[PDB]
Amino acid sequence: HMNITDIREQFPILHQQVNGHDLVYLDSAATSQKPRAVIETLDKYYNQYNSNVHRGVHTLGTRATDGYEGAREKVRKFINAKSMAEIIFTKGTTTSLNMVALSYARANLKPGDEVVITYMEHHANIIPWQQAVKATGATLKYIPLQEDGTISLEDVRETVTSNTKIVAVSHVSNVLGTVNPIKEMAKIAHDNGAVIVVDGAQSTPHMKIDVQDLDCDFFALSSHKMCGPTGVGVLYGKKALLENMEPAEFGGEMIDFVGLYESTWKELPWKFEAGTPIIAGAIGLGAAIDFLEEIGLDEISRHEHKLAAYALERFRQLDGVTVYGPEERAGLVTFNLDDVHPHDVATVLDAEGIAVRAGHHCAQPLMKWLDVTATAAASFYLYNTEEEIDKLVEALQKTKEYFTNVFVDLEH
Amino acid sequence: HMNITDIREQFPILHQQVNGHDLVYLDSAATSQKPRAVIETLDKYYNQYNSNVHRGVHTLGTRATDGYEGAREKVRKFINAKSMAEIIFTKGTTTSLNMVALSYARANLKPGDEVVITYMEHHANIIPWQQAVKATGATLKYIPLQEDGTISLEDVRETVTSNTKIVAVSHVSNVLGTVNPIKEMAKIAHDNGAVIVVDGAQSTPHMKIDVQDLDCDFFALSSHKMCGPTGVGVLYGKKALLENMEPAEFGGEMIDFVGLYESTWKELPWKFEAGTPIIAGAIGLGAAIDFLEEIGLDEISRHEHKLAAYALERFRQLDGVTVYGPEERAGLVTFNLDDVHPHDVATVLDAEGIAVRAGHHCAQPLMKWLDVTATAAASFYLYNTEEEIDKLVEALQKTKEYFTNVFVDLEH
Ligand SMILES: Cc1ncc(COP(=O)(O)O)c(CN)c1O
Ligand SMILES: Cc1ncc(COP(=O)(O)O)c(CN)c1O
Repeated sequence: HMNITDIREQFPILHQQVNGHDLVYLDSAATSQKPRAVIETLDKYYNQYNSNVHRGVHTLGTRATDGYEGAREKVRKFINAKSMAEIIFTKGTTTSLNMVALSYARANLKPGDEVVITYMEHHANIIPWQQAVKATGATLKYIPLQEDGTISLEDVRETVTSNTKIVAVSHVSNVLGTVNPIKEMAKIAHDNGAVIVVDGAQSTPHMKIDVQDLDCDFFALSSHKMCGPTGVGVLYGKKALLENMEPAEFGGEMIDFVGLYESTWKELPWKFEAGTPIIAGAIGLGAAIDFLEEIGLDEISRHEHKLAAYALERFRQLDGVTVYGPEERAGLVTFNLDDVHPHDVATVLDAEGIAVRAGHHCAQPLMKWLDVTATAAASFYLYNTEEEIDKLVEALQKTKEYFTNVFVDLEH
Repeated sequence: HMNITDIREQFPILHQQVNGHDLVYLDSAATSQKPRAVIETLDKYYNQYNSNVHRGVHTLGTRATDGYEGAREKVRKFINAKSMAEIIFTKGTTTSLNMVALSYARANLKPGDEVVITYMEHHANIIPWQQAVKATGATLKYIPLQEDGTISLEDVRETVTSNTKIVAVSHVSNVLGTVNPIKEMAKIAHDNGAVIVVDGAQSTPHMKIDVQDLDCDFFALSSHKMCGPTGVGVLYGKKALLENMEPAEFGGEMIDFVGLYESTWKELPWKFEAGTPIIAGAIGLGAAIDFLEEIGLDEISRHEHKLAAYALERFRQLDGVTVYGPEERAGLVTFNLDDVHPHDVATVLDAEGIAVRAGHHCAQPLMKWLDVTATAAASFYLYNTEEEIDKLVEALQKTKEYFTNVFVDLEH
């Protein structure tokens, strides 16, 4: 029940040519495009009510504050948190995950404790844990993957022990398209006395998030992936855990009393927001949320399911293409052409107007698991169409034809 | 030689009324306004070439990358650094100062080492040092102020000893208007074997920065104070120091190899930029720099000197007003009306259209030093005029008249 033509009309950037062809943007997992509602929200902020926030002593100051804290409430309702105290604005999912690793992990890990992650994790959800286990002499472990790149709950029960303090796992893999059984993993973590930390950078833009239903302890997302400004994200954490964490960063705005040598902190959420905050970006993230909610996340999810089933079908009609990951998936396809390096694939597609990704996708352990150096990836969003998937598979067909010809021509 | 009318024409936000009066924005030390060149830079980015950066595999990706790294070069030239490797984009001065406290201070401080700051420092340049000395068992010391809120170099030579590892000091105080003798303090620090860390949040918008001439080891600034987007700042550090610091944050983008348990880092500057970066914000900061450079920082500085000398004169014509700090100053005046709380002052000014600040200005140790709870502050920028300073002092006169009347009327 969504109109794709009307949705595409709201995204100015879509209406242009690259190299003579109509742009075909299939790289939303790398970053999403913004509708006018979001860009005009930033314009209006800078044109009319920019001022510093949380003073409320002059009119613009009050309007800026109302917009910024108003956006916090919009985030709270968007992921179904209980309280704005549980919503911290950060620079992005990466920073959010680093805050947990710093303030939670490095304060609660002793030799013998385990942090458990998975082989499919983006680097954002790997490196902070490597550093934290190293600083504390704890142990890092990995939940194995099944043959189709999904996670077995039995493997989770086996990897997670009563020494596990943290489970950290992706909601949705940007590479495999896997949707992980987050809710069941939260119960397992909790049964062993662990917290679960969810990397929700790739789920939040594309499907309904309910932190009450997932019962996740921490949940991280990035504005830039969900039609919102760059430079902003959210750390959600259960209020009782956030209350016992020390700040990751220190400065003005996040203090209550400052003496010469000692300071006390503001209450949540401001405790974790040091310094002048990301005012225009958070307000534009609020606009992005109003925009996605007015279309409906279920509708968005339904659209992407239809794009992904269509793409999987049309890829299986191509000879000499491998697709990675399961059948039931988020709106993306990572793949390789036999004998064409994915970098060349992406380069040739760009000559056809088509924007994809090639490389390790910040998942180098997953690439080794897949037994490859690199792959190509197309990812979908609410502005993409089946016609665009046709152009993609038609271009892959011609790419295959072209590279096979060059080779035969170079058989001189 | 700058035209203020033509400069004001470029700032849409200035042209409105608040409470029936023309807006008089005198709160640029809290945050600056943006010209069209900056707002349209963000529009054009989101309307035409938003994409993820540092892949350069498709056309928009390449344009986004060229804009983002192009902005890095603009920052480098703007502060006269030697290399883009010395320019890290961060969330703001606060984050920048926290990075030094985390990666430099907490790795190089042992019991017996001193970190030396001053009583005039913003919280951003206090709390990170409090935490770092506490984590390492080092010692925090404070350079005293003279009676006019300036720093004596003799006091610096006395506070800084051969156990001092870090001197951290404001370039320009947001409260006193003091311009600190940064260059001479760098020599003293260096003679004792210390590094100097400069908080340049309040200097960078308003006067020419030359990190070669200052010989500062680290220098921090915020976009939002200098006509640029919120949410972005810079950490400059001498390349040889940055090369020996570990990252403050870990994740994708800032790695080279990721194994299961160990990782290696990118070269500078990317080593310190974890995760998708502040793409649109950094590009708009580049626009802000082109805009300020086209007016000329010396011209901006000259204008503010004339506003500040005018304001100091016209304040001294008011009865029962105290102004804090020295005669030679940056473009701002912090003050109190005898017997009117600064909060009431700022509230009454807003009813006249006039936007100032009241409170501790994130300098609680300085407020105790001044022997007050709070003050009011007006701050100037390149769009402000002497007519606006007249309205301010006329309004302070009427505020004084009004509060004195209420009191006499309440002498019933
Ligand atoms: C002197 C000074 N130092 C530090 C800061 C903190 O900068 P930010 O809030 O942009 O991180 C400010 C901000 N008004 C400042 O004026
Ligand atoms: C699954 C996943 N996790 C983490 C990240 C890192 O997010 P950011 O770069 O926005 O910090 C991404 C970003 N593409 C992602 O897709």
